[PDB]
Amino acid sequence: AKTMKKIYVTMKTLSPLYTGEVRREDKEAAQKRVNFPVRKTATNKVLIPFKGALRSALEIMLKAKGENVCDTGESRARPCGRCVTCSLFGSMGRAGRASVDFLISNDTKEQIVRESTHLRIERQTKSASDTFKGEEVIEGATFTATITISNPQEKDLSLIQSALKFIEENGIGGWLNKGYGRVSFEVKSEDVATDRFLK
Amino acid sequence: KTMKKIYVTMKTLSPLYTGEVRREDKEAAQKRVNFPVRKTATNKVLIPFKGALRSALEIMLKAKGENVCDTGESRARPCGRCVTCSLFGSMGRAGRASVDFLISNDTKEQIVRESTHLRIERQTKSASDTFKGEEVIEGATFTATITISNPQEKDLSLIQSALKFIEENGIGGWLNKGYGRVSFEVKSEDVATDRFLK
Amino acid sequence: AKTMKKIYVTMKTLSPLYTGEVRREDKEAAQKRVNFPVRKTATNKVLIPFKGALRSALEIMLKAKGENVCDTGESRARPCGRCVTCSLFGSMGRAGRASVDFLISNDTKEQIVRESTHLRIERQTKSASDTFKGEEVIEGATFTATITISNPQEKDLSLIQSALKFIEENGIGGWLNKGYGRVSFEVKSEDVATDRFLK
Amino acid sequence: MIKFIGGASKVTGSAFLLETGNAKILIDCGIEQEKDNNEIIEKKINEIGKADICILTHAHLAASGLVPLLVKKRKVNKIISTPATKELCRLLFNDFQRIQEENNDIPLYSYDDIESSFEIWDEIDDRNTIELFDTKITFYNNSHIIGSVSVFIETHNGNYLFSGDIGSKLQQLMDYPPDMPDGNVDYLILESTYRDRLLEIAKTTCENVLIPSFAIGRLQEVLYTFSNYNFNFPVYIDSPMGSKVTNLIKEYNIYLKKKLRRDLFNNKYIAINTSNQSKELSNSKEPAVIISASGMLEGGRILNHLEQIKNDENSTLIFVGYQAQNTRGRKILDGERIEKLNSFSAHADQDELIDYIERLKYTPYKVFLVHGEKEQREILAKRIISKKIRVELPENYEILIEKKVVLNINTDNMCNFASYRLMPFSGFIVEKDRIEINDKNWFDMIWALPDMSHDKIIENIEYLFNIKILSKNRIKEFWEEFCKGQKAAIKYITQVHRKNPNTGRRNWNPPEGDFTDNEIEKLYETAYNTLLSLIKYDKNKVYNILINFNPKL
Amino acid sequence: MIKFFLLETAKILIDIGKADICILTHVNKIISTEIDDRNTIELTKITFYNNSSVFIETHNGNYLFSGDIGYPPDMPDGNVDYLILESTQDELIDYIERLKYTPYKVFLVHGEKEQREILAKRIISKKIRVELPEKKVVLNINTNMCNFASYRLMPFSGFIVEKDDRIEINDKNWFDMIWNEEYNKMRSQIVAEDFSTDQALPDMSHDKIIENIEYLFNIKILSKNRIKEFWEEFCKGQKAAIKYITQVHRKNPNTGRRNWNPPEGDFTDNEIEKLYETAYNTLLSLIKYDKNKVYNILINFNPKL
Amino acid sequence: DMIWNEEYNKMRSQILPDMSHDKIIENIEYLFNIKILSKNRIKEFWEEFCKGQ
RNA sequence: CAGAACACCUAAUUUCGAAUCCAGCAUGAGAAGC
Ligand SMILES: [Zn+2]
Ligand SMILES: [Zn+2]
Ligand SMILES: [Zn+2]
Ligand SMILES: [Zn+2]
Repeated sequence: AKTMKKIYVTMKTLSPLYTGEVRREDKEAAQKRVNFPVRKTATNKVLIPFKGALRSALEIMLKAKGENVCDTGESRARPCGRCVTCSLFGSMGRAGRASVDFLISNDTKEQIVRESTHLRIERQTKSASDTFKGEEVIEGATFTATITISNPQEKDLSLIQSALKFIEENGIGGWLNKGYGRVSFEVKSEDVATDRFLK
Repeated sequence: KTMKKIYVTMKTLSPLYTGEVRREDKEAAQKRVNFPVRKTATNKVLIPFKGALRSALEIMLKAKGENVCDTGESRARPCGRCVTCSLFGSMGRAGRASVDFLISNDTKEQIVRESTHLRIERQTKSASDTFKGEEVIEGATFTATITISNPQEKDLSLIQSALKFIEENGIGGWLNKGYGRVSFEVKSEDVATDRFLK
Repeated sequence: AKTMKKIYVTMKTLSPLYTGEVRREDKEAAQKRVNFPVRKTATNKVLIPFKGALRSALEIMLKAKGENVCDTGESRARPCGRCVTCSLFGSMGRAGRASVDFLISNDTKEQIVRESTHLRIERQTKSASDTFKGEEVIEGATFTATITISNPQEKDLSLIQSALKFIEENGIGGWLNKGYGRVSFEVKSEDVATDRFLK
Repeated sequence: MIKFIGGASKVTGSAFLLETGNAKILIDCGIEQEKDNNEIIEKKINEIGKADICILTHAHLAASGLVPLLVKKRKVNKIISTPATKELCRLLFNDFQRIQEENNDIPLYSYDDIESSFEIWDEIDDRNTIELFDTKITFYNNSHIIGSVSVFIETHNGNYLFSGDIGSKLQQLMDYPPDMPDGNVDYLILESTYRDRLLEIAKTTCENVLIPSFAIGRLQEVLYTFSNYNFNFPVYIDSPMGSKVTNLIKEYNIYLKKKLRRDLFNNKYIAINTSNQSKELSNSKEPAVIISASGMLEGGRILNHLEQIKNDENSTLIFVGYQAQNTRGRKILDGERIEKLNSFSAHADQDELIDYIERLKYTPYKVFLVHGEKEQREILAKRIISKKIRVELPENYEILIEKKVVLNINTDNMCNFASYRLMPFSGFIVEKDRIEINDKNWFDMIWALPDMSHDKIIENIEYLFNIKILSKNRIKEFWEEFCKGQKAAIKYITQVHRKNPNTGRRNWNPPEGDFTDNEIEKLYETAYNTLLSLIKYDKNKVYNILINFNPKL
Repeated sequence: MIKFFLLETAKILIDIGKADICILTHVNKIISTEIDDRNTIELTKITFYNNSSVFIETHNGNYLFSGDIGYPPDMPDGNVDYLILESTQDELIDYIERLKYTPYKVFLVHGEKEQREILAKRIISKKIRVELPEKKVVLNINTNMCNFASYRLMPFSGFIVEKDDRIEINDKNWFDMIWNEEYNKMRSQIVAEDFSTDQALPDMSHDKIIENIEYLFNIKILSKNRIKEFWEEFCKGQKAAIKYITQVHRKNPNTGRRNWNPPEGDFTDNEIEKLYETAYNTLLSLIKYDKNKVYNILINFNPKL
Repeated sequence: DMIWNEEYNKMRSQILPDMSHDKIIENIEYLFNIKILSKNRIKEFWEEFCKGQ
């Protein structure tokens, strides 16, 4: 269309944050120092996957509401192409309107990422059975992303904001059960013209 | 589909010590205190909560005569069939009860002091060793919002039983010396998981 | 185990009691006025370290009887892990089964904590040389503690009672040489199940 | 490729940003006080931008005053100096923040900021080359204060020597000749310029003083001057932070002059600890010499004694330091006994800077004069021009020096295995001042610490590891202090082995066994001598020794 | 830079191709004494000085070619960055010393080895560096040093690799990594009995194979990529198809999943397992037939193969 | 490698138990069933074996 | 050529930093001008 929706998303981290490293060379280079590296850029920043978290949040809440929304989290499941999340994030037939970025941090790894030590306390004897060192992202670290909706509808900002409140409720990535990833979001959207750069 | 929110509030009654885990904050702080306390970058106090809850329920349900796994043993694989694996997690399935860190309501300078502890010879009655450690004062208030995704009827009762066991034993470290004797206040509510949808 | 031991300990002090304040900020807020500040809580109650006094008492008695107990009072001494004090109070790998709570005072600071002025006379001239304004707990003060034994044995309650009969004889806290800390203990034991809060 | 961020008078912010493409290396990020400007300082730190490393020369506020402010806007990744500079910066930042809270000026940074500066604060001593973002960084002593260094950064586009502040001949606790790079220096960033009298007026006041010093360098040199000349009357240190700096230079005596690396101040220096002893020594009418650091009589402890000393017609006031504008010390020195000593000057004169440039191996391409007063910088720049060297003053303010790497071997005999043009070669990476690879035919054209054998070191460390005196934590900490450098590890091992005279305890882990004291002390001396003999070895050899006992580091 | 003289920035020649030659004593244009001494020319400000010297002030660097020196010479009074000096001894010294703003690097040229070495040592003792002359950029990816015979030396034997833009220097770790990668690529090229003699199978009729394959083609279990890889593994023999269908039908003991695509429908777990073993038995009966018969079976569902 | 270390000590100078193949595969199968020898363990042993004995 | 604020004595040391699962599918293979 002639308009596009830009949602600038700013994350402030409230709890410790972990998202594990996925590059095999970087992870294997970090296993000689930490047992759980943070997913990190080659420009020494931190990136978090964001499209899957928003899609999982919206699918859980819209399945709870009773809408006809598919579950693309099941093993090799195919999206049907008629859901609202299928229109937003994508389907096998057509791509999604929302173009979610990675959550690149505003700070370099030496300023927000710290190396911590977790243990396994035995139930009797209260001793350290196992001990592992993992990397984490500190509290107060700021991340930025831009969600880009190509064909905006009236319910695109509301569902993205509801999914962001669900991500604030449950956590963004990594060890969500132990208390990691509890964050907060600021949203500054703007409907920009598609022919803006031409001039 | 519903979800369960368990807002717990800790009041500290005997001084609390949870050691700092971050290696940078440790080696920055091991020139002033020998035992740093666990601290945020926003200068709040961090306590792990999932492991203590799981340990309390595992010890008590093992004592009751239930078929629960012991995940405290070294490299122990959780069974995936017991109550504790349903609540806190197993290797195939994640746990329903997402348990948050105990964020203090106050800053380090308002609840955290620097104590000096001793080690005294039994024959000489003289202070042989001396060290300093950070501790959390009494009356400090911590909070957590325990979130259960697929709730059953007994999960809140198990969480309250585990919290009573933490009040019995203690949270954090140095539990045998008397540290970490705390009290909990519980506010429970069932919330629809579609409630942020507008 | 299926069984734990509760030892409720009530301490009635008979002499004035002193245990020095340990927190650096609460000492710098005190040493303008009280140069020997009492170990006090932030909930204005008197705190006494109770573990360690029991361990020193039982180490002295068990070395006197002739048991193979290691002494943990020497500089950086490592507990052995085989003697009964290592099983009760703690070893360097296996934790202590007897978790010993602090001696909290039931009454608040303004009703037990008092300021005293101790001296140092020149002896032969009989004239006051040094004057220092310490702080101490009055007599008749009642303190409470709860000793919890996780895996109880038969020689557990008797050893704790013997250690309290030692602590009654030589005192608890500080300045035991000049006559401070002489106390008496009332012990109420109760063997409680480990699964009493579940249902 | 170097920007002088406020490098004219060093007030309201000063910095040397050597951007080398892959690294924004920063030198001398400090503040000079003159005694509303804080907003212009804030704009200048936000004008600095992201700096990959905040190299620090010395521990004065001129070079080290804005480091937690760069941490505050989170512009610095790593902060490196010497360990003496690191702990003196701890004392400086704590005292400066206390002064900001006391004067009710809006605090520039915070106490937590100071701490989080020490989260990322790495440290190395002199002659320890580190390879950071293809820049080789080395530290050299420049004799200013303890732990003060000149920085030698070799980038691919040239060698830069940030000299910092240079010491004089009158500095007694350090070596006079400032250490220099042994290689080529392309650009030299030099900071321009700005004893018996003290003793004899101490006679004419005592037998018939008050000394305002500076806590870093100046007070300790007055104390050492009084330590060498034992007269008759006593000396008192009525200064808290001066006493802590004195104790740290006693701890960091391995970073000092070689003669003083063997106590140091040979006792007889009664230091006042609390303010009641200060009021006692102020009201003490005995003839005694009171050295203490407030600076320029404006705030500190000195002012407890000022009134007593001022009205006294027998006393005297010995200005051994410069008095800056609008200070009480300047107001008592000008006149609005009074003696001023000019020999106690940490900063070098102009002729020592000419000596500093002349004993470089090569004449530098361009001498960048940066700080100091204007007219002294002008006359110094004229005397650099008389020595035929280029000058760039910061008011007035270009070849390209590429360190190329040449193969110098045959490349015709090359093959393919994995779509790579690889060829095996055995040669020699000769390193001129143009890294050169050269074949073996070229090589044929060319062709304090004790001492123990390698097997004795192996057996002694194995014995003391089984005896639990040496530990994995001990080996890890010793390896960290040794990767810092040799002298830091010497200080660490001396600090562990030193017996506390009040308690009789050494910081070594106690031995496990049935050893009697004498055997315990002989094992401690064995550990001392073994790890000093390990200190004498090479770094890779120390790593291969220590990796057997502690598998990690 | 200067190549041994061609000095680009252009390619001006001082005493080859595309040049402005400036001859000395003692192309597109030839510049000599027309312009006399003390006068400047442009091309890079060029000024000639009498010898008894070409001075190019460029954007980066002010170059001085001296020529042969015999008698007091004539030198510029500005700023010199490079000083190209002939050597074939004290006359060159003061010619250097009496010039203001002494150059960054001097260059010795047109002489033997011994005289150039003696003059070079005399100039290092004057604290001016020398260069003694006799393309893809080269990158050391190495990491210990030595000090034998006053050279900083490293004993290293390694590999040189040549790409289109750079030449890198690598050690044995890179060669081990690429050797392991190529060994993994070489061993993943063969299976032991591909394209070999035709090799314990269930048997089923052709019409039942048609019915089962059509039913597992309607729902998405047997798909076009599944038939494609099945035909490709059938082309390399019977045992290869056996191994492929055993790999696809293999239920992992840790996760309880197989490599079949899940069916599109509302089937429960037991029926999905029945469809999975139906696909396994149907394709096992399909490996029995001849190649043309299986091609006629599978062309009706995957027209490519 | 025996060549390379050769020059790596030369140029620098100038300046096991027995098990049957049936027993090994039987033991590896048994330890894989009780998860002592995991996939992670076999992979890391393979990368360490590729770097030399 | 810069920060500066009743008494002690001590504020050290050690151990763990590992283990395991998974790495699969599916769809498109054609048109048109010269
Ligand atoms: Zn769908
Ligand atoms: Zn279980
Ligand atoms: Zn023992
Ligand atoms: Zn200075």
